[PDB]
Amino acid sequence: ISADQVNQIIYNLHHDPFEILGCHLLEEGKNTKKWVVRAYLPKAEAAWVIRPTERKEDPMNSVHHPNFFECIIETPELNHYQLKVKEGEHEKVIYDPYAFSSPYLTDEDIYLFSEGNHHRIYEKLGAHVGEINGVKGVYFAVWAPNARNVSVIGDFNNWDGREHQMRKRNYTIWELFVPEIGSGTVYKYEIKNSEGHIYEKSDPYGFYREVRPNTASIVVDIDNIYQWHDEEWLEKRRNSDPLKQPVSVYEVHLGSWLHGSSAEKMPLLNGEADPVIVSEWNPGARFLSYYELAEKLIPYVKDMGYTHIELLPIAEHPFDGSWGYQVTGFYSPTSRFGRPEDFMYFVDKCHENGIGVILDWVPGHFPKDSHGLAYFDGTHLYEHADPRIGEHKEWGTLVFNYGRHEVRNFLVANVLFWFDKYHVDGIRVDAVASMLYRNYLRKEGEWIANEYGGDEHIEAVSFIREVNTLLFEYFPGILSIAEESTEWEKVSRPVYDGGLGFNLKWDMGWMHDMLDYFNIDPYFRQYHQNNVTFSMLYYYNENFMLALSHDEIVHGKSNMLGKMPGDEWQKYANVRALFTYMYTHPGKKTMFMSMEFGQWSEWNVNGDLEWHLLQYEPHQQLKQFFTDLNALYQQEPALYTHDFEYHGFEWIDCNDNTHSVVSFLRRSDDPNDSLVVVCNFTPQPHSHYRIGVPEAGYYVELFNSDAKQYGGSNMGNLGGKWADEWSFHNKPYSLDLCLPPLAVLILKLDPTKVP
Ligand SMILES: OC[C@H]1O[C@H](O[C@H]2[C@H](O)[C@@H](O)[C@@H](O[C@H]3[C@H](O)[C@@H](O)[C@@H](O[C@H]4[C@H](O)[C@@H](O)[C@@H](O[C@H]5[C@H](O)[C@@H](O)[C@@H](O[C@H]6[C@H](O)[C@@H](O)[C@@H](O[C@H]7[C@H](O)[C@@H](O)[C@@H](O)O[C@@H]7CO)O[C@@H]6CO)O[C@@H]5CO)O[C@@H]4CO)O[C@@H]3CO)O[C@@H]2CO)[C@H](O)[C@@H](O)[C@@H]1O
Ligand SMILES: OC[C@H]1O[C@H](O[C@H]2[C@H](O)[C@@H](O)[C@@H](O[C@H]3[C@H](O)[C@@H](O)[C@@H](O[C@H]4[C@H](O)[C@@H](O)[C@@H](O)O[C@@H]4CO)O[C@@H]3CO)O[C@@H]2CO)[C@H](O)[C@@H](O)[C@@H]1O
Ligand SMILES: OC[C@H]1O[C@H](O[C@H]2[C@H](O)[C@@H](O)[C@@H](O[C@H]3[C@H](O)[C@@H](O)[C@@H](O[C@H]4[C@H](O)[C@@H](O)[C@@H](O)O[C@@H]4CO)O[C@@H]3CO)O[C@@H]2CO)[C@H](O)[C@@H](O)[C@@H]1O
Ligand SMILES: OC[C@H]1O[C@H](O[C@H]2[C@H](O)[C@@H](O)[C@@H](O[C@H]3[C@H](O)[C@@H](O)[C@@H](O[C@H]4[C@H](O)[C@@H](O)[C@@H](O)O[C@@H]4CO)O[C@@H]3CO)O[C@@H]2CO)[C@H](O)[C@@H](O)[C@@H]1O
Ligand SMILES: OC[C@H]1O[C@H](O[C@H]2[C@H](O)[C@@H](O)[C@@H](O[C@H]3[C@H](O)[C@@H](O)[C@@H](O)O[C@@H]3CO)O[C@@H]2CO)[C@H](O)[C@@H](O)[C@@H]1O
Ligand SMILES: OC[C@H]1O[C@H](O[C@H]2[C@H](O)[C@@H](O)[C@@H](O[C@H]3[C@H](O)[C@@H](O)[C@@H](O)O[C@@H]3CO)O[C@@H]2CO)[C@H](O)[C@@H](O)[C@@H]1O
Ligand SMILES: [Mg+2]
Repeated sequence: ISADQVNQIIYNLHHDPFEILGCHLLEEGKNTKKWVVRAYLPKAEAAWVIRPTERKEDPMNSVHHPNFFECIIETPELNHYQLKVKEGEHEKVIYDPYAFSSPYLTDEDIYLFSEGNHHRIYEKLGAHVGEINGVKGVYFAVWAPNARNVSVIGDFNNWDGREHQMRKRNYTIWELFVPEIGSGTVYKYEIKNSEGHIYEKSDPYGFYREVRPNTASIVVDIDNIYQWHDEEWLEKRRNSDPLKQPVSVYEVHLGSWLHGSSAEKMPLLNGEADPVIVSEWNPGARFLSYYELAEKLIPYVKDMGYTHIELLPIAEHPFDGSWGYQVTGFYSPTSRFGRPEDFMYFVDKCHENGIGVILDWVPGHFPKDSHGLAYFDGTHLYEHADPRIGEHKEWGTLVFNYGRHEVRNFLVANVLFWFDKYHVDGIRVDAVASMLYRNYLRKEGEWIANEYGGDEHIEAVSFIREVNTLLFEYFPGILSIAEESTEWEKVSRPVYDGGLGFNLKWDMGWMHDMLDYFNIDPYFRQYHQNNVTFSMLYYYNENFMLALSHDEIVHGKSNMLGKMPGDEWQKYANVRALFTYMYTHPGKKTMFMSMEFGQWSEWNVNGDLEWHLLQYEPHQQLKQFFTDLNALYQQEPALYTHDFEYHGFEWIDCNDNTHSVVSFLRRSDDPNDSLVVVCNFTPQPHSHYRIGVPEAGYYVELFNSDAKQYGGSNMGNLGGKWADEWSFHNKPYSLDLCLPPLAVLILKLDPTKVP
């Protein structure tokens, strides 16, 4: 380009910067094409064009001005890129602000979508504020290839669509531009199918929705409602390996953590809305907004010391009792708790306080509700038409057709959507088996095999691989967590090694061993020592997340205290011993709200947590316990650097089943960070109990779950102990310990202590 064209951009004289900025074709070769990307990045010294799906990166060069950049790239198609922008010591990675010159669908958009490869389809499908023919308005577009007609109905035409009939393009997508309406417009699509029957649909790609049970979509100007402050958090995430960090997750259902009074409005970020009553049976209570949750949940979690919050599904969902797992509005955060900008604020505030956000994401099915995706255009559009692969009959839901390109694209782009517009740090996918198996909860004769005669749902496996491949490429450093309950291999290994591509998997076997173990009367635990140690046999086949989740404190399973045998003191002691063991055992950590303060009753999604219990000392002490355990977790590298390497763990001894005692080492990069952990899983203390240790010195008591400030009886080693030169458990040195009752000790050699 010429210096005069550059100067016209720099001094804001240019008539249309899209002519020059963004991506433009320079020429066609035989097998490839040559493109230029340009950007004006005031305050950037350097920049790069990332092609994350091709694994390439190209530097940009300054041209005529130090902040005007150009990059020439040869490739057949330049559809998927990002800009990396360096301003002083900081980098950010963004989509090109000049990627799309128009609000309407181009031929390229339609072609990529038809192939299932439009990573940003939600920039053009749904409803967006823009300008067409010189007039400001909203562009609507919806995929519905077998509809006979579609119209936009809404507040602006009194729900009569006759003069807002949409125009069909390439036999596949309906569009319409409506002048002079803007954000806040309430609308649906009125679809006529092949039979002539008329229905009303929420926008599949809608960005906001009325409060359940109403279902009209609402137009949002999603790039102009919130200003973020988390560049530094995002840069740090992109540059780190989250597998080598502490990850302690507080799992939360937003609708039932804490309620407010329905006698007042719900405050929002600079505004307010009517209260959303939690149910007709409990009309005095309302949900808290995302804004109120940012003000109360976030400091509560920060002060507990968790590194992440994991949310049960916040995509829009019509029925409270699904807990979120039956979604019909995939592209909108639930209006139960306010507006999209309120949830953006929530995320931004987590990031400011050093907390990541993991979303439960539900690509596995969707319910039949008629406002939603079902039978969308009068055909089996989103769901497979054959109920043997297209319905989960036991659940009453429909299963997406993962092999259909536009359906795959709906979901692939959806996962990217949450990382792009809402800045989240990970996803967790529930019930992955339900997607992977063609015979899932289906009896003989009621499913069919894949094309090779197997049970593998080939299209689902392929979809899942694509999700994880693209997620990590576009947003490196995130968490992608699977719960998969049948022994499928390599769930949390790279797609290039034959894996499904997650980086963490819930260790469901471990959860069952532990909760079955601690439920057994302590005298009988000697017959079940294997529960304590079995999971370390297959542990290195995946990267495990140790999760004690919501699903384990409902439906008559009891909350944590209630699972435990004995009197009140022993119930608390068992909870502390179990969780000290969970936090010292290899793997990342997840626990669910209410577990951290000893709620007696099961989680009940129609009320909120029993916060009044925190008036009383026992509950306060257990909460302090978790507060201190989380701090210890972040402070001791051997609890997190080598979770997934042999070096990070070794049993010292586990043959004392008779006393239900086990002991082990944790290690990190530095040998002086090594820990010794000793567990006593009966209420019988032991007085001069020897444990081998690998070196001489003074082993400081870092943590003792029987300390009185945790509710314990206060037995212990008085702060530490000198090792003896007394071979034991095949080790040259040994500690002669007091083992407190129903308790775990964590010890660390201080090699600078003087004898
Ligand atoms: O994560 C929470 C928290 O955990 C740790 O802190 C805990 C401790 O783990 C826990 O034991 C306790 O320690 C407090 C203690 O309560 C305070 O009284 C004080 O301890 C004093 C002690 O009072 C002084 O006497 C002095 O101790 C001498 C001791 O008098 C002397 O006899 C000898 O002891 C040896 C003893 O003779 C042996 O028989 C044996 O003793 C065993 C018994 O065999 C056993 O049957 C059972 O009853 O317990 C005895 C204790 O092991 O071995 C003894 C060697 O240990 O030598 C000692 C050497 O001093 O000194 C200390 C002053 O240090 O302070 C301690 C330390 O705080 O409560 C705390 C908190 O609840 C962790 O330290 C902390 O960081 C964490 O926050
Ligand atoms: O109006 C003229 C034509 O209309 C009719 O064809 C329709 C079908 O009824 C629609 O359902 C649709 O079909 C698309 C489909 O939507 C799309 O996903 C893609 O299908 C792929 C699939 O994703 C992939 O997994 C694999 O199985 O291959 C499939 C076939 O390519 O493409 C379909 C075909 O276009 O759209 C058309 C057009 O509206 C009518 O049946 C035609 O005979 C008629 O000419
Ligand atoms: O000198 C004090 C004693 O030190 C050691 O006693 C231990 C027990 O061995 C441990 O099991 C534990 O005791 C728990 C006990 O397991 C539990 O059931 C509960 O018992 C209380 C009960 O809550 C209370 O309401 C009332 O019934 O009295 C019971 C007191 O026994 O709580 C106990 C702890 O408070 O810890 C103690 C103290 O460390 C040692 O083994 C004893 O020989 C010694 O006497
Ligand atoms: O009470 C007086 C005695 O107390 C002390 O003995 C303790 C040990 O210090 C503890 O380590 C433990 O002993 C365990 C041992 O740790 C464990 O490995 C297992 O020992 C098996 C062994 O693994 C196996 O190879 C084989 O050789 O048999 C061993 C004996 O069965 O189980 C042991 C406990 O049964 O607990 C004892 C107390 O029971 C002190 O050291 C004693 O000298 C003292 O008399
Ligand atoms: O104050 C007027 C009115 O506002 C609210 O009703 C709105 C609905 O919540 C909203 O869904 C929409 O209803 C349309 C349906 O979505 C559509 O499928 C079809 O059946 O037409 C409806 C419009 O007639 O609009 C209504 C009206 O704004 C509030 O909930 C009402 O009770 C209230 O009276
Ligand atoms: O080096 C082999 C192995 O050593 C350690 O594994 C021990 C287990 O952790 C422990 O549970 C036990 O395994 C037995 C099971 O408990 C039982 O249910 C059944 O399947 O038999 C198992 C056969 O041993 O003992 C093993 C072997 O010591 C360590 O934890 C591993 O990481 C390590 O690879
Ligand atoms: Mg309540």
